[PDB]
Amino acid sequence: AKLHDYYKDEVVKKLMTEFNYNSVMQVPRVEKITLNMGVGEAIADKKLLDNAAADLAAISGQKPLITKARKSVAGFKIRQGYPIGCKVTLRGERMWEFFERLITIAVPRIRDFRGLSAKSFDGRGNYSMGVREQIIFPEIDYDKVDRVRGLDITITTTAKSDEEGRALLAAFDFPFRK
Amino acid sequence: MFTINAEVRKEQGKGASRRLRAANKFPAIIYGGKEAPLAIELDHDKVMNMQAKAEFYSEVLTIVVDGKEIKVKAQDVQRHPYKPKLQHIDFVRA
Amino acid sequence: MLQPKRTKFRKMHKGRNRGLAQGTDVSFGSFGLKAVGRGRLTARQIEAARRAMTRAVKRQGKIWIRVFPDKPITEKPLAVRMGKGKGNVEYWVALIQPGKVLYEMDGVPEELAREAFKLAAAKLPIKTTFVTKTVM
Amino acid sequence: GGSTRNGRDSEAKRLGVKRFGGESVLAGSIIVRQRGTKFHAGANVGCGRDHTLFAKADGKVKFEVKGPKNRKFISIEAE
Amino acid sequence: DKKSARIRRATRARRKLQELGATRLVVHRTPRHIYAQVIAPNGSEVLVAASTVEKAIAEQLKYTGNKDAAAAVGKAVAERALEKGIKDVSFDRSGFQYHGRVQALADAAREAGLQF
RNA sequence: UCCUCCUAAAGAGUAACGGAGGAGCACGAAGGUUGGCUAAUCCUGGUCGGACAUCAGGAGGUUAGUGCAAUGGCAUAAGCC
RNA sequence: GCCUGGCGGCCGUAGCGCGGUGGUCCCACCUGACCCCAUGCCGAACUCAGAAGUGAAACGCCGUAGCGCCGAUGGUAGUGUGGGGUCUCCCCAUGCGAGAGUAGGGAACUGCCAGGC
Repeated sequence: AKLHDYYKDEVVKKLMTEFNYNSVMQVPRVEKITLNMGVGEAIADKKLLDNAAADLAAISGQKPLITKARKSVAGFKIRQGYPIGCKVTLRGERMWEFFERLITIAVPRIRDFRGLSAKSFDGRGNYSMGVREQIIFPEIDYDKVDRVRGLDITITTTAKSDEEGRALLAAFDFPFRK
Repeated sequence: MFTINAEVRKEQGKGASRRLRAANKFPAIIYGGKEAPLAIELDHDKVMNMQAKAEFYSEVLTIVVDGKEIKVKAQDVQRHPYKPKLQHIDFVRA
Repeated sequence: MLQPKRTKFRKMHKGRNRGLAQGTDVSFGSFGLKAVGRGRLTARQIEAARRAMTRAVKRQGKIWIRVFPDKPITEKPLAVRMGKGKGNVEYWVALIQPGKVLYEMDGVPEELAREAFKLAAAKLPIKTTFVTKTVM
Repeated sequence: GGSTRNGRDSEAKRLGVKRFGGESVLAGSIIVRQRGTKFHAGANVGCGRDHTLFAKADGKVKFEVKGPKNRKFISIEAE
Repeated sequence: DKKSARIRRATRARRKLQELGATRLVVHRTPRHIYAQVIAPNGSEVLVAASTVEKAIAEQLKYTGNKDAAAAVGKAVAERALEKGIKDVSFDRSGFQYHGRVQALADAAREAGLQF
């Protein structure tokens, strides 16, 4: 876990060190990233969705959930039981193993962050990546892939200010504004 | 620096208070100063004519009671619900 | 005039009041008017007395009410014949006590108490007295 | 607007007052709604249903005013 | 702090145990220490106690939070109560789950002579 | 005929077409019990989504929920699983 | 004496604001996760194994009489019984007496057990 080694050395080591500051138990942290994938509207096929969901779950500690709608009646041509996502939320070891291919080789499919002007306002450094499709994460059986499902992915820190997340997340090469 | 004479009240509570409010006198008190709370009776209209100047409520004044001279300062007041007249007043020892 | 808006209730007790309330003190203006009598005051009396006082100041400032009735009284003719429950609202009523302020002002005239409040007050069911803010 | 129907059944009011006990049954007062004003403590139980101050053991009531904030207790102790 | 579900669970026991009267086992644990104390039938005195801070059982340990030491507190509180002639004690787990070190304390205390 | 509150009095009773609302059932589950959990609302932010379908975070609340009258209960949940 | 933990008692003197303060001890973060155990998925929760890191968050104590909170004496509101009147109010006799504020109080007190100095 070569990235987790660096994350415990150089990352945020100098935070407040140009000020009257010595505290060791106050550094910002991450452990989890919020995840979701486009399941569509098909429920009676199953066999095409299940295959592509398993290819995403193969890099996560989770299995895809069935889910339900929050709003369905009088507005969307559905009722309460409608399956609306799958989660597959990424946490712990597989996050620092995902960050081991992120910015090192998982770069050539995502759209470069030009025109970005994004902010954070809750003291936890909440930021969404806006990548909109799954990035064909190149682990071992990814050459067969030329068709991709829609994706939603958003990170949050263990911190007191969004200014601490602004120091921590810069190690993953996210501009905040461009 | 006002100086007024007072008497120590012989009787207290609603019935004695309404007996003291007979247009000649009215009730007052002197308390604090590490000494006991003293219940006194003051002239209804001569003291009214003296309190017509803000020093009565803003500067130290003298009360003579039991032949003893006390230095006091103003603290609180009660007045009639539609008349300017005095119903009861508080002093603290200076 | 003088009506509350969108009330939860309209049927209320007439009953009796102690007529003492609390010692005179002003809130909205530097000058006011005290009732000096006791009893009840109607919305038509409050407006008839306001209509005289606004001319006693000619066109100066605004006179603020310190009595607002919020209680409706019903009236019904003996032509239905009767006993068929209370009728429609006829007047709105407020409580008055000798220390009660009726009106307050700050934008007062320069001839105050040679016109208005102490003099030129009219249409009132009792005689009133003029009052000040006071500093003691 | 007439009549009104109003109801006419029960009073659901206190009975068990001052220092009290119960020879074979201790029940206190049998009152509706009360579950959050005064609470049972010791051998006594309720808070169904039941509306009662029933006791599972032998002892007598003294009433308590002391407790956390708004709580006051209908304490029962043996002699 | 972070324990508003554990106090929700514990408050149920405080309430239901005061309707029951008699004794309580008052079991508690931290990642460093294990504690148990038998509250007497009055609900307000300690009759017997055991913990991994008492040097009669806690000095011969390699870690004061271990399950074999939670079982040693179970053994100790049981034999101390067995010397005082006590039974039918109500198991007060202080809002925790009945598993692991709390359940090993129960299994060891049951065998060592506590009822429960 | 049945149910509740106020007028109604620092016990109860207690009159006025005085002031105002409900019932003449329904749930085999919405019963039982053990285990886990608990709202509203606003703001921020992001694909497949036409204007709006995602839920994560903060701000914050026992100001959500319960077969229905009003009264009162209820998170120790009778609320959600 | 002092420091802490549990059950708590009392429950605002136990609150708020702002500052100070502890890691021998206990306490929390913390450091990991086979097995028993757990997940409409997951060591997230629940749960286990422990000491490399820290006194931050969390936990506990305390200065501070500024506000809350408690509130004497005097007076007020009201009121039990009695006599009258100028009558749903007033006057008198005789007792009770808030609510608010003041001065004063007050930044608690404590039962059982256990660890620590």
